[PDB]
Amino acid sequence: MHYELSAAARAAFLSKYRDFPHYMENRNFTPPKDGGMWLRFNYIEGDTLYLSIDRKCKSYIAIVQIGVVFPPGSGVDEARLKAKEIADFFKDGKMLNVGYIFEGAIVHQIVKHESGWMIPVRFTVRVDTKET
Amino acid sequence: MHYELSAAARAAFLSKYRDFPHYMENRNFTPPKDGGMWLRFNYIEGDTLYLSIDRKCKSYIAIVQIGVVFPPGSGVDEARLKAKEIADFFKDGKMLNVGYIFEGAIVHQIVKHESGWMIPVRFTVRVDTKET
Amino acid sequence: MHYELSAAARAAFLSKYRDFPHYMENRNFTPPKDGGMWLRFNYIEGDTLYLSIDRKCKSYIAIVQIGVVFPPGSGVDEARLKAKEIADFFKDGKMLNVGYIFEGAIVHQIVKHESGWMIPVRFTVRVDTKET
Amino acid sequence: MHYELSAAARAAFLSKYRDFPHYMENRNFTPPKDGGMWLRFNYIEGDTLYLSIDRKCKSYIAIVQIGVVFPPGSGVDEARLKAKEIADFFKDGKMLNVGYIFEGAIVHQIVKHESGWMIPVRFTVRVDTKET
Amino acid sequence: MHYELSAAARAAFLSKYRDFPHYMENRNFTPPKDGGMWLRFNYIEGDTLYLSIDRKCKSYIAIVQIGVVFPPGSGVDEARLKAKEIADFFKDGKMLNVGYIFEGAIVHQIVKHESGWMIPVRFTVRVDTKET
Amino acid sequence: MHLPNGAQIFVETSRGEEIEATAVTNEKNPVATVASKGDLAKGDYVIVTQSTWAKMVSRVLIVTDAQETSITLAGIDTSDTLVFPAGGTMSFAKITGWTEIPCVQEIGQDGGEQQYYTYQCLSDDKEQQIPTFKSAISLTYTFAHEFDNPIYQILRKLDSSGQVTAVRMYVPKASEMRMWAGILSFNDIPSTQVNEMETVELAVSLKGDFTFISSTLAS
Amino acid sequence: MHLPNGAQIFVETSRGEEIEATAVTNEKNPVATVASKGDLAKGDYVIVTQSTWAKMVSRVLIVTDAQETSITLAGIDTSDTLVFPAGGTMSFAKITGWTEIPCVQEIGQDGGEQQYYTYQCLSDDKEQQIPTFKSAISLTYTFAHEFDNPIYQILRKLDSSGQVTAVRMYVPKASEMRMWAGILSFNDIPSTQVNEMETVELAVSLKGDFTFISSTLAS
Amino acid sequence: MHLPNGAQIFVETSRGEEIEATAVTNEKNPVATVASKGDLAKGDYVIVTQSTWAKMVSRVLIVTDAQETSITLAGIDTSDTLVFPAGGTMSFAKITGWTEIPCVQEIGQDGGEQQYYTYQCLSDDKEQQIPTFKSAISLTYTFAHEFDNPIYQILRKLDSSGQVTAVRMYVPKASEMRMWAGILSFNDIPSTQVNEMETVELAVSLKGDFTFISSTLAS
Amino acid sequence: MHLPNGAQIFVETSRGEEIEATAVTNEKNPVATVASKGDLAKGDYVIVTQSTWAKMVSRVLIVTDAQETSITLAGIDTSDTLVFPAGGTMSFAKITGWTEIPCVQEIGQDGGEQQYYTYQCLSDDKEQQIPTFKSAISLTYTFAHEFDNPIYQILRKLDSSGQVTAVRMYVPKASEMRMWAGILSFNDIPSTQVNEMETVELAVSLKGDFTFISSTLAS
Amino acid sequence: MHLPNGAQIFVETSRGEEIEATAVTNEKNPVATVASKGDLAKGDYVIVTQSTWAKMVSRVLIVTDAQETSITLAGIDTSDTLVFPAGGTMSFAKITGWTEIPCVQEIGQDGGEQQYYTYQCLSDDKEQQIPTFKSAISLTYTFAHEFDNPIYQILRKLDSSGQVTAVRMYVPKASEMRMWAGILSFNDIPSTQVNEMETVELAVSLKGDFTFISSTLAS
Amino acid sequence: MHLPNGAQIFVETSRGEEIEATAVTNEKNPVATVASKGDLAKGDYVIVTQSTWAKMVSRVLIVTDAQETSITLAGIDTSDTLVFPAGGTMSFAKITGWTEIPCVQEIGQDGGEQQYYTYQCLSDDKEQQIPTFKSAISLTYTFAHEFDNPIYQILRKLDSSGQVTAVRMYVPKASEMRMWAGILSFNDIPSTQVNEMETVELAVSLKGDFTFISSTLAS
Repeated sequence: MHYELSAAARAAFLSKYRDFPHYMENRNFTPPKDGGMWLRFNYIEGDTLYLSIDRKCKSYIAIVQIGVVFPPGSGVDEARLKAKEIADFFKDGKMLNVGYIFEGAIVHQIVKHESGWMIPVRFTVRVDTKET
Repeated sequence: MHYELSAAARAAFLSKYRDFPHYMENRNFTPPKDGGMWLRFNYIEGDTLYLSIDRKCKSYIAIVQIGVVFPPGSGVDEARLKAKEIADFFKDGKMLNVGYIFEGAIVHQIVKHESGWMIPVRFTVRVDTKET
Repeated sequence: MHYELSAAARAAFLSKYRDFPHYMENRNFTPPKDGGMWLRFNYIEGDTLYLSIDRKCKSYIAIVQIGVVFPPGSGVDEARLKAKEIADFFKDGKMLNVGYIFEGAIVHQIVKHESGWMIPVRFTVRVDTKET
Repeated sequence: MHYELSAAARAAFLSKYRDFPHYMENRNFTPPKDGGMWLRFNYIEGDTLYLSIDRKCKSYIAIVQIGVVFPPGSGVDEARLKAKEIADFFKDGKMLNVGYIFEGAIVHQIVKHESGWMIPVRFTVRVDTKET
Repeated sequence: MHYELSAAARAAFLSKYRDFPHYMENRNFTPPKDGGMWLRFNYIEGDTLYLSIDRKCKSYIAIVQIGVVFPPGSGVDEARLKAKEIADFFKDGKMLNVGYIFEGAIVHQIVKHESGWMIPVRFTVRVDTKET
Repeated sequence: MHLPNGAQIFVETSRGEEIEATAVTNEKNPVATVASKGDLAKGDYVIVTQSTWAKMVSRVLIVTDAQETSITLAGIDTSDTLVFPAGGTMSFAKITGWTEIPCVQEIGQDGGEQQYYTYQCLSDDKEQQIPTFKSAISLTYTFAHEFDNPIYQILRKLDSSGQVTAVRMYVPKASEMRMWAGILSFNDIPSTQVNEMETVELAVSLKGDFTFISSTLAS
Repeated sequence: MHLPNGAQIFVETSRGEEIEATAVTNEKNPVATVASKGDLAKGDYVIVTQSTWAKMVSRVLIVTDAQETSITLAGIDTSDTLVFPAGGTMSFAKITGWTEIPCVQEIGQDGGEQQYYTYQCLSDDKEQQIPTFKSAISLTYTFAHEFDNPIYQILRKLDSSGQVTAVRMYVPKASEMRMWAGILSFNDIPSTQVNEMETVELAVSLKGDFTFISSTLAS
Repeated sequence: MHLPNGAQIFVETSRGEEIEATAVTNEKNPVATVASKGDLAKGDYVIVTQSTWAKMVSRVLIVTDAQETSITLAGIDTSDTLVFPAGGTMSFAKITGWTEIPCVQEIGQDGGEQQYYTYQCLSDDKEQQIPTFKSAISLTYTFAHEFDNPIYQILRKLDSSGQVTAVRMYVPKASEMRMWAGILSFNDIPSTQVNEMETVELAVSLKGDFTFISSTLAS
Repeated sequence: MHLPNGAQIFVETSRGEEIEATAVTNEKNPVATVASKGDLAKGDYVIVTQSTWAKMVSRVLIVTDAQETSITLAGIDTSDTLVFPAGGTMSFAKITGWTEIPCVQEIGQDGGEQQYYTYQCLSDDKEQQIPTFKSAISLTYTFAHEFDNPIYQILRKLDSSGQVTAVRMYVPKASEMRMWAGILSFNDIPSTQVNEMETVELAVSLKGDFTFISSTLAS
Repeated sequence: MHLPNGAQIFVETSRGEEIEATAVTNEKNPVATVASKGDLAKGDYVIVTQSTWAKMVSRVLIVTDAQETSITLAGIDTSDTLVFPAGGTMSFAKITGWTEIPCVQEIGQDGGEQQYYTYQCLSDDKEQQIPTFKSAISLTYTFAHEFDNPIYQILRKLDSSGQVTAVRMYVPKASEMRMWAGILSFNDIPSTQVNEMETVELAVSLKGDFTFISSTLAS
Repeated sequence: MHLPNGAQIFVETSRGEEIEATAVTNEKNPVATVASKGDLAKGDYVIVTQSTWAKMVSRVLIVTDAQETSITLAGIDTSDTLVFPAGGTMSFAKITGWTEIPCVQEIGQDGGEQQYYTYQCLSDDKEQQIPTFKSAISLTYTFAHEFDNPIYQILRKLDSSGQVTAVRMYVPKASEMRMWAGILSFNDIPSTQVNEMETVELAVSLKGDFTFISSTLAS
């Protein structure tokens, strides 16, 4: 099972940030007219581990990426504050309705572009399953 | 014993998915007019291992990759549904008519393009032989 | 706790060198008319370490980079003297108002460009936090 | 003794495949008019190992590669059958008239080009020699 | 002491092949009009080792590379033969005027160009020195 | 099927008045008769200090039901009767408070390898071994060093006294509770090195047996 | 020439009444005379509890044919008569149920290194040795820890009793099936470490010999 | 929760006249009566050479209050009375000066792992252990070798005499400050290698126990 | 100067009737007198079970020439007379068949490091040492585990009997032929691991010495 | 605070006629009375072969000021009087020449680890230890082997004789200069390997103590 | 200061008739008197089997000058008289031939570590040691195994006899000759592995001391 992980992640993210403009996978999205900051949802798939010798208990590991984008020349502190809000919400050990957060709230160095800056935050979800 | 393994993999996949549009090796194939999802078939040649000291008992490993393509702007959960179903059908321990699945049901991260997206499912098949 | 570390480092730096021409992040700035030297401010995010098993005590690492740029055809000794002064001021063990300098006063290789030369000076700041 | 290695490899392969269209090193050869498959011959120089302390008993290792080319749009099963037959002919331990095959009958992954495809088969020969 | 070693190696090769067309270091030479084989001479500098704790006894290493070129479409057997006599002539342990062959008679893989082919032969030479 | 991260440690700090039990029955969930109610309540742990039954001594139990004369303790199975002769009397106190160590770096343990007695009989050839006693279990903890931590005095006096102390460990992911008691030992020499935190170590021996209680049942 | 992936583990849980056999003949496939058919049927495993034949005792066998008076057991060869003297009495029971341990991470074992007796004679100069007995064999299993699982009580009571118990291992790829019986040992100390699964330990001793039978023939 | 970088080491070099205290009481901060203040003042270290109380002997303490007749010490707790029978008399000196070792490269230590006494009784089966005494502690210091350093002869005479000396450690980040005493050992063999510095060895044994006082209290 | 790739291994399976030789002479290729030709022929191997000469006992030899009374043995040199005094009688059987192990994974060996004896004399200072006997030789063989292999019965019966068995090794590359005899040890406990082969163990002791011969001469 | 690269090593090759001294005083720089000036001059090294003072036996010193009757020595401090009792006599020679080893590969030494004595007293519980004697000191040298090196014979006959000899070391970076004496040992079996230089091993023990002086003062 | 690449090894195969020498003097090149010239000539090696002088027993020398009565030996220095007292008689043989081992892979050695005697006296505190005997020397050689190699019988019979054999080694770069005598030991079990050469082991002990002579002087 791998669809349920994405479904649960989308449910949590979308319930927390309904109103805030955001971009989903493979949907034609236009940015806000004023150029205000918007959310970028992304999903990265990791490997699957066969734990036992009978090949019956398995593990699924997935990487979830949230990127915040902001116009150049408008400063960076408010973007950092928003990213901190996201990370604090996505705290360690949270019990997802299908899997659970293996470890969350990691912020990486800013990527700089001449048209608009972006800050990536990244976490990982994990599901352990037993096959019968 | 390499030709037979490829033939068996083709036979199994094709017998499971006769109707649904697919592309095979080195045959001029055109994508569907509607642009809906279709399958890609690939075969990757792994190394061959010499087991003994007298150079008589050998093994053959091969990698089979099936790619699900889908148009941009139409979402990804249908592709993920197809992927989980492919993985469930191609479970570990299934005995093919020439060899057996060494390790199956692996899904890797989606490759993203501006004309159409594709998600791969890769697994491995093995056949062991004794030359007498 | 990452906003406060950047704020403290910026506060210390601009308290020491308010008057001297400088550039700071994400603000449109023009170099001096006469071509004299000026300072550059950069901020690089490190990793965030989970120390304990219960994931309650963490640490944040940051890297501060200050560059001195000088016009071509004007020598190197004055730039070296200024860099030495900066390194002497930013010594190890100094206590900021939020975190502290983990280790400082490092001078690296000159980067050469035919429009103007630059000498970097890099140090690191740290905050150890316990969330209750 | 390195000239005789190439001489013996050419002798064996040529005695096996006199009539099949084939290309040898540094001879101007044109592909068949009808576009049928043809063989490619290459010789690769390996290192020479010093075995003793007095530098008298030496060894020579060489890599031989045979390539099978075929037009696009004509399938791959006949090419794989031909590669299997080549591997069957080149068994490990076969005694050349000047040396012997160290390990043989290896098939690598297909290299693909928009003008035609090629399957490489690679093996190695070795000679141990004594000087007085 | 690196000048005399190069001089002696050059003298040895020149005394062996005075008549045969050859190219030396940094002198304007035009290849033969007929297009027959000609030799290339090259010299490589190695590291110098401090052997003791008082830094008095040292050693000098050098690498000598020679090349055989032949026109396309003329096969490979003559060139391989010529390389064979070169390797036989430059055998291990021969004593030069200032130094000696540390390790010799190596033939490497053929570099291919569409205008003419080249085969390299490489060996190494050594001198041991004590400065008081 | 869980990850042990997020666990927490607590240690006994003070015990109430000794409570004597005159007789206890044997079943899946034992219930005993007490002379008086005392201050007992819902979901507070008790440590048994001495009793007729050898297996049950030095054990941490959780109260299940409380009445004027009937107290119900869960965490131990008493279905077997030959191992638990009838007419036994209990004796236990209660734990008034708990304290929690600051963030703990690693958890280690040693021992537990079962021993075997190897005997060879001349009649046969293949050698067969029989299981034997088990090695002692020692739990050692390492955590950040603090100069003014108030629990240091508690640990010092507990080490000086050598009195048996209860230890609690809670796992959120699997929602169990581990009850055990043993002798505590403390080390107060910092592990001084260069460019990392310095720690002190704490070791817990074992006097009884591990008992696991559901977190919801506990509270 | 097969990969052991996909193997399964089962443990004996309950046995029926003791059944006494009066006599058994010696050949490739032994058959024994029983007073009553009882509950025996096709494809049920049996444990041998005591018999005159020393090599035959402490073994798990499989029934081949069942009648009112004759039971055929396969898995052990009695072709030789000097090692298996005639007129031996037989006594065995029947295993009723089985239980499978959750998914097993690693399987470990030790022993089997045959020891030697080395003797030097003054007449000669070269030294020669003689093979001797074999070391004891122990099997160790590892599997995920779970509190709510029921087999924990079964394992504890088996350890407390020390009674011999049968173990079944089923390998699909080779279509094999291995029988052995021994003493059980259960460790209930979870291995707590950061960011990987915590497991428990199960060990099985050996009292007989491994038997190899066809899974298709057994069922 | 702090970094030990930037710590400093000092060693006692000279003591003053011996000073006797006739009586000291027991509380959080002990107070003693002396015939005269001597040259004592606020916030200077003292070493106790010999006393009635068994454990306080060979200890480094800090004064808190000074008068003509009353002296106040901190660093040791005297809340308990059974470990401190009343009517004890102190005898301590005053460290006049200190010396600072040139910059030191590494600091190492050994020992401290407590031993256990393993006892097995026929009545029970599981084996239990009890704590025992702790191993000796030795501190090893490494610093650059200097031929003309005037500390060398002082260290040589201290090693030759064998007189017990106080060692002082100052940690800036934690605002802590360590005190202890022991016997010094000096090694004058330069460890010569190629292309790095060469060092000598200084080691300190232990006779008391570590004491921690706040730096602001110290000065 | 040859590679051991492609080597094959054979084990004795059956021997013919004992054949007694009454007179054999000593030379490069010894010739012996036999009462009857028997079934002896060209290029058939023989094992000597016992004889008056001590050295050549328990050895594998290959016939060279056959007559109704004279048989030629090659593989051992009997040129020397002091080691091979005259008037020696032979006793050997004929290896009727052979069997070969399935594909063999690795070959290991141990022992053979010659020991030395040290004598130190008071007269001199430098110590000198003297060679002594060499350690015993054991050969261990590894091959993939199987269930249906018919050679298992032969291996188990040979292990149970303890009879001396002949072992043959053929190296195609250099065209030699090694011969030796010893005692067999077999293990049927598969080495279960994850994602590779599982194997069994076979070991051979040594009673004689290696003999080398040309395969062209052998057949 | 210096780097030991570029050092040089010299060894005593010959000593002059023995010189007796009648009396010496004790101070920072000792001055002694001699019967005759002899051949002594500025900056030549001396070795003391026997003397009343036990600490200074087999010591290498340097002359500071030379007169017809008074010789001033530098390198040993004689401030103390109890360890250097008055009325001490000297007996020393003059080192004539010196020889240097060819270019040296590696410099090694071992020993010097101070031992400890641990005693446990029933009155106390913590264990404390007392330092004791130091282990011996041995210095090893490795240098390139040469056939025609004449110093080989000198080392050979010095090893045969076993006489005590002085060795000298000069380090240019720190301007320090080491002198000491001991017994010698030479090895003449080269360590042959493939594609690198070959060396021999020289070792020297320690019989006295190191002496440290300024090289500028020495010359 | 040279590279041992291209070195060669030779071993004695046969010695001539015993040659007796009646008188020899002592100097840097000894000259001896022999009753007859014999077959001796210029540049033929000699091995001494026994003589009055203890040091030079089992030694290999080279002739320098040959006459009808006077022979000259070079390689041993006899300048001293106390260790080589006059009136010594020589007894040596002449090596007729030599054989060279096939291409040798690796050369190894063991022993030579100089033992020490450590004595502690109550008078002092620092411990000092004295040199003592050395460990015995062993040289190990390995080379490609061959079945048809004619020297195998020679090595086997030399090992069986145990007779002391001379060994020569030639180093072209340094133009030297090392010669010595010892006991041979041979191993004939190939080290079989996968994808590399298999070799045997030849080892040699020592009976005398190494001798080094110039190749130009030798021939």
